[PDB]
Amino acid sequence: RMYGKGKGISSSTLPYKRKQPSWLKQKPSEIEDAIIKLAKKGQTPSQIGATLRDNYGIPQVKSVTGNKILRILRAQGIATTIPEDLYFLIKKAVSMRKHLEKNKKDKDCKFRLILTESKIHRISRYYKRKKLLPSNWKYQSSTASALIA
Amino acid sequence: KNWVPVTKLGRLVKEGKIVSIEEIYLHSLPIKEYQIIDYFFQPNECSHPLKDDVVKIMPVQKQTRAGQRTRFKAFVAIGDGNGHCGLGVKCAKEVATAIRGAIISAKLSLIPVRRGYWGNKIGDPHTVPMKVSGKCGSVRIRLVPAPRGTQIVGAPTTKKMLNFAGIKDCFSSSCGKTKTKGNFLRAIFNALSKTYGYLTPDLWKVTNFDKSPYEEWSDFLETY
Amino acid sequence: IYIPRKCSATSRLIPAKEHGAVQINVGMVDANGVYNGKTETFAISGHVRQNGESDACLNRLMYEKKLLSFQN
Amino acid sequence: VRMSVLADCLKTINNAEKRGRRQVLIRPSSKVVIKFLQYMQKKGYIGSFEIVDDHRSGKIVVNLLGRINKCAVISPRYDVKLDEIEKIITSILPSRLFGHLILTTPYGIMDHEEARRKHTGGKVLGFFF
Amino acid sequence: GSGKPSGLRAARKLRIRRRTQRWADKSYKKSHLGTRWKSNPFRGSSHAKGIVVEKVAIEAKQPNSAYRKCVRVQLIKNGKKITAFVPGDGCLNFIDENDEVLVSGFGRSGHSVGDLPGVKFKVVKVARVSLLALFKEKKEKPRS
Amino acid sequence: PKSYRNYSKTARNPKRPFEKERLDQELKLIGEYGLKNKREIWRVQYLLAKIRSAARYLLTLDEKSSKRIFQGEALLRRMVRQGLLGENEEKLDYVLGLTLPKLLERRLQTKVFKLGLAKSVHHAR
RNA sequence: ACAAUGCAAGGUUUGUAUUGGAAUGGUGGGAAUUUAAAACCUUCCCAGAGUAACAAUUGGAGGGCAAGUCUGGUGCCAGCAGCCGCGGUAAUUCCAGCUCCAAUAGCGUAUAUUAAAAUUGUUGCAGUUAAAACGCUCGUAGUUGAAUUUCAAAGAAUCAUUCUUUUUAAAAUCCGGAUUUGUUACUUUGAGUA
RNA sequence: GCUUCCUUCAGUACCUUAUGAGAAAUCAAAGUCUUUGGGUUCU
Ligand SMILES: [Mg+2]
Ligand SMILES: [Mg+2]
Ligand SMILES: [Mg+2]
Ligand SMILES: [Mg+2]
Ligand SMILES: [Mg+2]
Ligand SMILES: [Mg+2]
Ligand SMILES: [Mg+2]
Ligand SMILES: [Mg+2]
Ligand SMILES: [Mg+2]
Ligand SMILES: [Mg+2]
Ligand SMILES: [Mg+2]
Ligand SMILES: [Mg+2]
Ligand SMILES: [Mg+2]
Ligand SMILES: [Mg+2]
Ligand SMILES: [Mg+2]
Repeated sequence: RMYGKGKGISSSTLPYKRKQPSWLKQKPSEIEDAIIKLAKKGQTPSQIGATLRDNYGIPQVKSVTGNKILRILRAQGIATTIPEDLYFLIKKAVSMRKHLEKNKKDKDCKFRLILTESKIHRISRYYKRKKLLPSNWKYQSSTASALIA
Repeated sequence: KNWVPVTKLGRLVKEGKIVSIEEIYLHSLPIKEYQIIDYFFQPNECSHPLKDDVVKIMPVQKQTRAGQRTRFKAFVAIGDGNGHCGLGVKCAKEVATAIRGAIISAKLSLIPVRRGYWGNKIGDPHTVPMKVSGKCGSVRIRLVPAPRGTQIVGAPTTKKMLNFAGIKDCFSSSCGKTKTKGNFLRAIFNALSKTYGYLTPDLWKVTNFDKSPYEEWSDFLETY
Repeated sequence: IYIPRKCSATSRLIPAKEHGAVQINVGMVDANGVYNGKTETFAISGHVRQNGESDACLNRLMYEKKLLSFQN
Repeated sequence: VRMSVLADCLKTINNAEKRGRRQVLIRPSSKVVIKFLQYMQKKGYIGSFEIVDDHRSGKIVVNLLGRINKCAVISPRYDVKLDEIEKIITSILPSRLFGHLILTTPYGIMDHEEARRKHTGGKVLGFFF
Repeated sequence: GSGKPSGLRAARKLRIRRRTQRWADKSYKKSHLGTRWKSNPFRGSSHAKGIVVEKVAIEAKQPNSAYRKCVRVQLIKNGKKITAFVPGDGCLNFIDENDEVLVSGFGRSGHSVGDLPGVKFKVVKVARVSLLALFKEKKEKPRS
Repeated sequence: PKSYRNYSKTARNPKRPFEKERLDQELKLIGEYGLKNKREIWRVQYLLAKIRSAARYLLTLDEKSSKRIFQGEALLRRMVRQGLLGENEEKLDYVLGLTLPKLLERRLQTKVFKLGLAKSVHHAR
């Protein structure tokens, strides 16, 4: 684990066969449409994937549709400006900051806030290095709260 | 010189049931009596005799309620000067007695050391075959094989041991306290021992086994 | 030139002062069950004996021959 | 974390040899590692090995002949010129008569002797005895 | 892990640590600090010429019991006062209370030698005649 | 300016000056071949030693490397000329196998002693 | 140096005290030459060793470390001793004499330096307790960074191996044939260096 | 539904055992180290 002393290995591990299984009836177009609908309804990539797995009969959008789900969202144009994980981190940070504002003496929270900030800065940096974030994007503790939306 | 042999191997060796000490080495047998070793290296019959030396007589004190109580550790290296080296230790009250004990110990120890070659094989092996390294206590020594004309580059004690072993040409190292002579000697011995137990591209061959003295002559031992 | 003995299991090859290491000898059968004259042989190094894998090694060796039949 | 897969693999192999295993599961296969293994096989030290393809970094399992004394990586893959080789080999491997010092060389990976024969030295991966 | 970095491009760290650490080596520090030239009577030299100021005794280290015969001399070079032990069975009297003595080290760089407490110097010539020669006596006699 | 007439030490000292065995060996050598010091022995060792070093270096190179064939060959030839090897033992692995006796044999005094002329080594000298 | 006897030891020969003829530099003087002129070098001719006075020293002999528990003197004094130590009336250590040992026309002492030093550690140190893991985490530079992209295949020579030849895709170029295809590190050949 | 037993994850101790280590005390890490180079910070 990047920050704790946590060393767990709980993980999804996908099956050997990566051409979709026989029982999968859904044609790709339908699944794409479903994905789009889910996106519209406010769900994030991971969440969307989960929904697809559970509510509909489909293991992996990658086996049914050549593309992964983020890619298809992008194609359809409903991709977030601000990437999933990063966004989540930002939200968490914001929450922490609110708590701090409320409740000044919380040392552990402060420590954890610092850690989350650091992680954001890593993630943020990575995104900048690609082209998902713009280069003009620092993350600010003052702004942050407004950013998430 | 006659002695009533106790052990089976010894008994066998008493008569001409064994060719060489090589055979006994092969089947990893525990040599108990120094008499066996003597029999294998006599001045008559045999070629190279066992030249010995008292490399160190260190005095060693126990400190009882009434003063000190000195014993003498003797170390001895024993050596064919060609294949077989041995290293004995004995702590005893008198010096001479200790020395005597140590020679017996050395004989018991006596090991075959593989001499090999540097570069390419010409007449008769001379150095160690590969870098062999023993440790005993702090002192760890790394004999490295050398070309022919080199002598034993190494400490006096190491030179002494190596001549006995029958290595002519070598390169010594020595990490650790070499002033502690006994340990150094032990390390050297260990290194020498390692020479057979190394497993070179030479020895990939799976040659079928020889029969041990104990099965090949079991019938002859039933008489006694 | 004494060529030392190769542990039949692990091939480690075993020196003079090993002891420990053993040349176990297995006697053959001739149709009836009676002791045939011949003897099939395995040297086992000291290390394996110390470990306790020796028995396993022996079993494997037997399997490789025909002497016993289960492997593990 | 991983850094040099190959080094780790070699360490594992060495450990296996020490124990006196027979089989050994080298856990992330790598082209380089495979090449190394092949080389080893060629010079007799290793038996068969069944590079098992997952759908990821593969696993190898490798069949051992009880024959390796040590095998190793020498990290910092030092560039090594053809003249500079001899000293390096003296430093490393136990005898001039045997052992092999494996270079990655612009003519694929090969041992020091091979390199000498060719003419090109290159970067030095590892070795065995 | 080793402790040290063994990267291919690591050289800067490797050099730099060594450069800093060298200074922990006592001998190296003695060689390369500038205080050598400052804080040393001979001022980086084998010998030095000093006129004598006082023939003096120095009591030895506790186990041994002697009064070692020293000569407190002033270096002409440096204006430094130093005790220099004089060898010989009876070689204090071979020198005068004011004689141009040529004094060497004792054998241990600065570090003091043997029974003597803090006398780091061995007079080895008086009025240009060799102390050793005088001691032998068959060779020479002190000119004055 | 300084002259350019460069000059060189012919003999290295021992290292360990009161090793018994070595000393005894040296003395024996002196006895046998009528030599004045240990210096002579040292000089001859040095002479031998350079050659040996060269041989070693050559052996580190492979056969049909130009240097090895040329320089090595030259060395061998020189040895032959000197009376160190002769017919049987001219292969570059052999020039390592030279010892001090081999070299001392070819000293003039030794030769003189051999080929009648004088009753002794000392006499010959 | 050599040979005689005398003496010695060894399984007749080596070794070592009397003699005594041979050898020869050195040293002295002439030349020949050398050299700008001399001087040396070498060269020849006269001179020319037996205590071959034509005289080997230097530093050591407790250990480290080769060599004395030899003789007198000193008496925790003087002194020696790089270090450990020696000296308090047997000093194997001082001061001597004798004998021995080493290196020897050299041999000591000092200061510096290299090696010894894997005691600065790239090769190559150590860090529970010996000196040494920052109280802890984050963190910039720094160093380090999973796997993945043409794998392979066949023929001839040699003593399972070595060295060689041939083809297995795509694009541009040339009259179905034939021939170019990321950058740098790295490496190989060169070139050019007093 | 809880409980046990099996296997397995992540903690986390202990016991025997080291042809493993160590100067030893001891250490499943202090092991895979003169058969010395996985990475890296500090001393
Ligand atoms: Mg981290
Ligand atoms: Mg993990
Ligand atoms: Mg001028
Ligand atoms: Mg001595
Ligand atoms: Mg002195
Ligand atoms: Mg006396
Ligand atoms: Mg005396
Ligand atoms: Mg140094
Ligand atoms: Mg060194
Ligand atoms: Mg250290
Ligand atoms: Mg501490
Ligand atoms: Mg800590
Ligand atoms: Mg960084
Ligand atoms: Mg990679
Ligand atoms: Mg290391």
